[PDB]
Amino acid sequence: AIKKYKPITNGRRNMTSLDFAEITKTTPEKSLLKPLPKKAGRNNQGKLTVRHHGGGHKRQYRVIDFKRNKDGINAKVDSIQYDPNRSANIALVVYADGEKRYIIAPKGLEVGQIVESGAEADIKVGNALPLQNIPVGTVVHNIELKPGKGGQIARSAGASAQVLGKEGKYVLIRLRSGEVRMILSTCRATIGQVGNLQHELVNVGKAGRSRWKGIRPTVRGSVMNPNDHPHGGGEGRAPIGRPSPMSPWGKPTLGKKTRRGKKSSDKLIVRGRK
Amino acid sequence: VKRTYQPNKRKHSKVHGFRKRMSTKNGRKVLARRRRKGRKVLSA
Amino acid sequence: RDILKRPVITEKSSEAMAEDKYTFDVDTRVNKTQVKMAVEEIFNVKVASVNIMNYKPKKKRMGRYQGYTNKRRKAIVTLKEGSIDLF
RNA sequence: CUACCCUUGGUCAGGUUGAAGUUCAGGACUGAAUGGAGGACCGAACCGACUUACGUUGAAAAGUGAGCGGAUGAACU
RNA sequence: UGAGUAGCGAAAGACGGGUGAGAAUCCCGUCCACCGAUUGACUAAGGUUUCCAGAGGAAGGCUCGUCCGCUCUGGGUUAGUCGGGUCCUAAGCUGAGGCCGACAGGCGUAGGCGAUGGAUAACAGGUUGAUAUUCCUGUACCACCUAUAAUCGUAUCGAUGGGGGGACGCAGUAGGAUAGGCGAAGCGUGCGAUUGGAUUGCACGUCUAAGCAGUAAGGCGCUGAGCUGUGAUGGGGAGAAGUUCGAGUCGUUGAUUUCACACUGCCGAGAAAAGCCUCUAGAUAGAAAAUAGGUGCCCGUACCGCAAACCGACACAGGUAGUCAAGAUGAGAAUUCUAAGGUGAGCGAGCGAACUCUCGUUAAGGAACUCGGCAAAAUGACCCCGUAACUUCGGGAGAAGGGGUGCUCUUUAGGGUUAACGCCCAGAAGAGCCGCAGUGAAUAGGCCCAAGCGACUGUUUAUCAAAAACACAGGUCUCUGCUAAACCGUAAGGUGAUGUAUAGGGGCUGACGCCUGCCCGGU
RNA sequence: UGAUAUUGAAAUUGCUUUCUAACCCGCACCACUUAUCGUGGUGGGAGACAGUGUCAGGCGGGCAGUUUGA
Repeated sequence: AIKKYKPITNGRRNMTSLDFAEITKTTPEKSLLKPLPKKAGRNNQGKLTVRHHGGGHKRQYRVIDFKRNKDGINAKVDSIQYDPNRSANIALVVYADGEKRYIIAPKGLEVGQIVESGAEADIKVGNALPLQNIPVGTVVHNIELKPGKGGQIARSAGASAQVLGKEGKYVLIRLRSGEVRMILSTCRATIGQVGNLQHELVNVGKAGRSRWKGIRPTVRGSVMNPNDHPHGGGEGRAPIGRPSPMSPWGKPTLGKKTRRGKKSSDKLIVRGRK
Repeated sequence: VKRTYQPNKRKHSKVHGFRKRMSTKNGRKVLARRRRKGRKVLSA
Repeated sequence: RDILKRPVITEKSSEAMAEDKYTFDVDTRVNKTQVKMAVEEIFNVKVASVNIMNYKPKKKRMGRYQGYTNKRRKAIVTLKEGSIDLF
């Protein structure tokens, strides 16, 4: 689980850290990495479009496969490993005929698993099969949207979605957020839940440990001058002073919807987040 | 105290050089304008 | 060929090592292999080695008027057999 | 130059303390070894600029003296 | 004019002998003084001839000048191996077709460029006024070519392709060797004049790359490995002696250097491509053993480089990356004094007025001064004892508060290395000696009792504000189902994110503890 | 947010619903091509909607030009 720290100083006082009894290896397989240069929210114009990024630690992009597209060629989960750029831990599966790949290691796997095109494999943790085969009530993760691109939904740590009823064209899904929406019947999904459930329990403790994951400080609009933020100046500490708290570029930042009004996927949502 | 001009041959020619001027429409206007005036030294 | 310009004779460093090596101001756009060939073709010797050094233009400014001298290649050939005359 | 970022490098005399962890003797927990943690401690380089005197047709369009702060890090370069 | 006035830019100079038309200043010498984790040696950026020699003294040099970083006149830079190119590639830039765009133009794929990184063969000595792994002396190694080659022919050549490898964080130790240092045997020079003495006082105690071996350790009998030992080397250098002779030992200590980002640990999970080794596609038809001879291009190379040569208008107390870094003292690269080595600051001479600046001491008192103990005094190192409230159990805390310290001589365990003696680090205790004072100089915490703010480390107005302001780890509200929301751009195109609701953006509060009451008129 | 052009068929009654060729796909594969660009081809998804053009209404201190007497 997580391990605490005796408060031998200030700064590591109320600080906890994830206890890596799950990471069973300390080196990546060499051939599945790629360089990954940082970008402090700078676009191709060189401008700072997205704030509070930049800095941190070097990374190496583990080439993970979200496709999971094979003939039931079996695999043996050799190693569980650390991925510095996603909340899940990864798993280095070797196929029965000489191939190395990185799966999002779900919770509870050292066994050996099978991509499931049809009614080939079984519903046991680690098998990826279409949504037409997955029976109702399963909690799947790594759900595709468009048939064959790589799963996109339910992909963080400790994330999973329920497979509610179906139609033969669109199986329903209840996402992790309360969203219930339809998904095309031939889009793969992996049985089980994504491990590493402790990831939301960790107190990063000190302001530097937050600053070496790539997060620059976030100033408040109310302590800015009038030309910078709508919450502007004022003598002394002043209240919001407006009928609505505004974002730094002049849009109401509390309670207003930004969901488009003409999207193709509004005939695919049954209920919204709640 | 640290003053504003720290000389650098590479920086000087990569920013104010000839080829950097000729690789633009506006730099070419600058060169044409300095040839028009009669400058002994066109570019930096 | 005529890729030799001027026999350099100086106080010491064109005579104090002149019994074995000869210095010539040469054309400013030539390898040291063309210089080897030109000396073997003009003075009819067999050259052991050859060194080359470029100089800057130095601003001799005389009479209210500025201006640089010329640049120049100073080659220095070391003969194996034979000698160079005229001086 | 200055602000911020990116890619590749470099520098931080010496000393003090002694977390987790483990190892042993007992009996979950104790004690002794071991271990070396930390935007830890003292303190030079280094980087700053709190006080105060001097200077103010200055040595200097922002400095000097004496002290002063951080000095393994959200470091400096 | 102010006015012969302010200044003449941090610092020790003295005398002799010269040169000279002219000397505080220029040269030579002796003494003295200053730096010495640097005022010393070397190099990157930058400058761009300021480098050297002969001549000069109009202007420059904050005075002088016979001098010079100034003037005139002649000279100075040497590379197959050093740094870069004919090798590779990050970031970025550019971009055939392409996408978009009133025009101009923007974005961008294959590609290419682009080191601060990866790969890559040379060392020691000598020499001039000025060069120096470049020239010369000796001994090398790498690439290519020509005539033989021992031995050839599935012998060989392989990719512009597959694979491996290159290939990488941080911290903390222990260790192996070595650089350096230090003390005693061989060396060579001296053996004094002030009392004394000759178990005396000095200075030296060397040497490369490459190639032959073997080798602490390291990872999986294989791979890689600092160092050692032999030659290299009859050589070169060498304190010295008269062109020639000239020693080269032990014992100790030992890095921050190398084995080596090795090994252990940890979490924040730590470049790429090539050279390199292979694999077959495909070429099909030599020699890498060896013998010698030949071949190897372009660019920088001078001088300054903590500075009078760079950036600051100046011969400007400022700024300027890395590199080696000795002795006594010590934890130590601190402090004080010196070494190697280099400098004495480009105005001086008097006299010792008020006043101003920097510094030292002071009777009695001891904050009475004052906006205010501001400033300055005091504490100050190492060892021993002892140490409160409170507390988040970590701390507070070096709390506070005391005591000790110099030298000599006895006696006893000690650590290391070691045949042994011998060195080096260490102590105990006791007997004495001195003084006003014993960490006898330099360096080095003032402490305590309360209260307001902010939890903490951090950041901030380059140049009048460093804080109670900002950040913060934590909290909470809210939008976002992924061509996500938000943002930049008109658009293409991007960031978000090669992420996906334990995620992303935005607003407020600001560790921790106890809580966070009520009203939906209006907006 | 509406009318309209790109913009088609069928049913049932201009509101509705179904289909496929328009249009769209930061979908998959293949070829240019030992390219996450692009173009083309083949499936899938979506489908007359979206997007884009002209017209109109609304919101709009996000930004702009200004007034704020004697």
